[PDB]
Amino acid sequence: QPLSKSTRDHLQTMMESVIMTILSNSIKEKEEIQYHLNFLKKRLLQQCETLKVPPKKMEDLTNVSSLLNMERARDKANEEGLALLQEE
Amino acid sequence: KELNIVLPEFEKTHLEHQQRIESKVCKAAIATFYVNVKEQFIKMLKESQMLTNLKRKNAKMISDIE
Amino acid sequence: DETVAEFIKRTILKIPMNELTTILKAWDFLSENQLQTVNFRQRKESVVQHLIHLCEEKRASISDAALLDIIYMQFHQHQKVWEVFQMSKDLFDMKQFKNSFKKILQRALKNVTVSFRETEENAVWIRIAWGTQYTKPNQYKPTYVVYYSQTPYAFTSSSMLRRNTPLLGQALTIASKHHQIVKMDLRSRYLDSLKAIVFKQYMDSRIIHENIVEKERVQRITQETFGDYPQPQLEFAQYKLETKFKSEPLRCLIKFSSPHLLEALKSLAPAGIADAPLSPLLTCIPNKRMNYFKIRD
Amino acid sequence: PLQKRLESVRKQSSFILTPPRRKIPQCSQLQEDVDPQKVAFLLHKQWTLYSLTPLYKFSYSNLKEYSRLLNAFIVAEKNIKVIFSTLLGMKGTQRDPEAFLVQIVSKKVLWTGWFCCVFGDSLLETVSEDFTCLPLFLANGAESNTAIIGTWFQKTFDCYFSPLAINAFNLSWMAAMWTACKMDHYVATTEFLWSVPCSPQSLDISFAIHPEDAKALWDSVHKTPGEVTQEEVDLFMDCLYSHFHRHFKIHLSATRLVRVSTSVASAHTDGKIKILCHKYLIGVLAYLTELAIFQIE
DNA sequence: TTTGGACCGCTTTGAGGCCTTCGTTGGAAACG
DNA sequence: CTTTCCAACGAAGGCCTCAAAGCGGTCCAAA
Repeated sequence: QPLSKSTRDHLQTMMESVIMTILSNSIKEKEEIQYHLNFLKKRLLQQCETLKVPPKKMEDLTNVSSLLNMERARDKANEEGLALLQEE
Repeated sequence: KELNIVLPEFEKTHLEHQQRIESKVCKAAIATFYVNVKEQFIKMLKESQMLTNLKRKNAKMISDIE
Repeated sequence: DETVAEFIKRTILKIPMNELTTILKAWDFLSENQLQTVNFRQRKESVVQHLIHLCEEKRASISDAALLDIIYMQFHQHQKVWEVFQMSKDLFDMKQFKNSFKKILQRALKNVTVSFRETEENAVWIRIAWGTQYTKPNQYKPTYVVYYSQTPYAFTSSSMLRRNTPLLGQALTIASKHHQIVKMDLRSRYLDSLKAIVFKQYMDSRIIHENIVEKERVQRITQETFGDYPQPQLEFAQYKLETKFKSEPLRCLIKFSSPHLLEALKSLAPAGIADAPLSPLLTCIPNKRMNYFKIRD
Repeated sequence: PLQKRLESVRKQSSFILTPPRRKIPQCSQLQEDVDPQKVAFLLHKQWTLYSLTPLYKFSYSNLKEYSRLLNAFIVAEKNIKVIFSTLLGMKGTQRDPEAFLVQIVSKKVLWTGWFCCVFGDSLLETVSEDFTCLPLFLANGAESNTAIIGTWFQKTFDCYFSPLAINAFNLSWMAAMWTACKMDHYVATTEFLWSVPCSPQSLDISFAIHPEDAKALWDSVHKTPGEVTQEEVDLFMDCLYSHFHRHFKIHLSATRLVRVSTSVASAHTDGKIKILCHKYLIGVLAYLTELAIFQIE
């Protein structure tokens, strides 16, 4: 299975951001380096679109961390309740 | 997962880009870029790892509380 | 809260607009002036939006919404199926009973949405919304339990109670200060008829008819078995039988469905369909206070 | 021509001949041309029966023309499409014409129509070459769509659908017919439904028998192997009535049979058919195919 | 000829049938 | 000994129909 479209768009956004950042500190040789970096970005986009992965669900990159925190809290609450139950 | 496959591709692409480029300042910038993105990618891989670990643990304590 | 707002909206949508005013007269959570600010002749969307505005002007909570749902249930009391629980083995007080029941249900897992509403004839109606250890109790799958003070019987609507039945039973029996609690196999939808049954609170001389003795005997037997009083409105019956053929026992399973039972059964003998004395399996439905039957030879 | 001998044959058709015995269907797997997915969609679904006069100038080639004509009629009546398909392997004989399906798909199928004829040759023996004889129609979907399709067919092919009815005699015969059928997996206990005749809605007796007990009783009252006879059906009904009267002293015989369900299929008087097992499916059609002829003649 | 009244029209809508989905023990199958 | 899934199927939420009544148009009685 090809790469998930959400992952492709996320990766493309990160490549755009990093290319803007690496262009910010470049003063001279702007046009040639930006053309080369654009070619690099498009070849990477083609490679990642063509790339194949086994059918494993992989959720959005940004939100997962937050989920973990909530999940952690859930377990804590569960543990607390468990303790209370055992106490009873 | 998907990242487990795209990171090796990113490593090989970074290697070939570093090999082809000749400017020292551009080499340093590309190296810093690679370090940052590799750190973020391995961080989110770890985050997904404890994500599935926390899912399994949640199921276990669900059975326990039941 | 938006959850209570949409809950109230759904309950209002369940309420027919022809009696919404009565609901307010039974709800009384909102001031009468707020009621006057809303006309009921206008559109349904308009009236529900105005009611949302009124409840948002005040502080919307879960207790008032649950009370509204309870009173809607009271006015309808026809949309759910009821089962009857019996307690067995003398001082009562509303406040401590409520406190004990609330404490037990909070101790159940961690929380539950419990609401009380006293009604005439000592009919305490309790709305219970269940929730697990890691989720807020759901308001879309509620249950209702009706308790009568100092009485050995209680009523329950079983829509999703099959998930955790013993919990409710043990909570009810510990709150009622009663030891043994059992479920009799009696299930029906007309709740008022259940109330009645559980408490036992219910010319052209040229023609020369022949066999008139048979007609007068069958009508007399039917009248003595049933009676002049209107029979309780019961709607479903089912017998599970396993008896020897005598003609390896045959296992039979019958279901009687009728919008008005005990009346077609009352008319079977006059219509000549069944014998003059009906079998005890049909003549003791109000007597034995039994709905599901198992009989063997 | 055909009209004269047709007059003679329906003149000979009088209620004087004895009802012929019927051969019990045997376990028959689905035919090679029969697509398992198509029948699986057909089976485990509810169908309404319709009797049809033979089609006038019906061709199986111009199916797309029929589909577009129905679509045009529907849009004239008013995101939906009409699909015509040809289904192989469910004709009783080579004389019986090919069967086909019509579907309404919302661009999720909502309305399905099946035209078929199995072992139906008497109509085919009294018809000219121009006509196509598929007097059996099965409908599944909204009644409005069925009425629209019927109107189109009436305008086009000069025919009507008549709602086929099943009496108590035929329903008891078919009940005995499928209880004679051998089912490896008893996945549905047999069940009969009755209705007492009364202007107000009254009790509706439902009587269920365990499949093992039913099969044992059948084999007890089974005399001719591989064949069902009127005496077998009558003794089956008599045994059931005697059992019911021994249980309850109620003469079930004075009640109208309205629905009969068994492990393989279920039938209702109004014209409802439910099919579960493919092994006898084809034979099922043949039997009900005779009823269409009996309604045409 | 003008104005009010009552007819029939129309749309709105409330309730029942019904299909489908949710929940599901209970048994079967794989197994730390 | 334990866990998860298919099954048996029960059940209730939701789709879909129509019978009900209020609002609106129109004809006819009255000024």
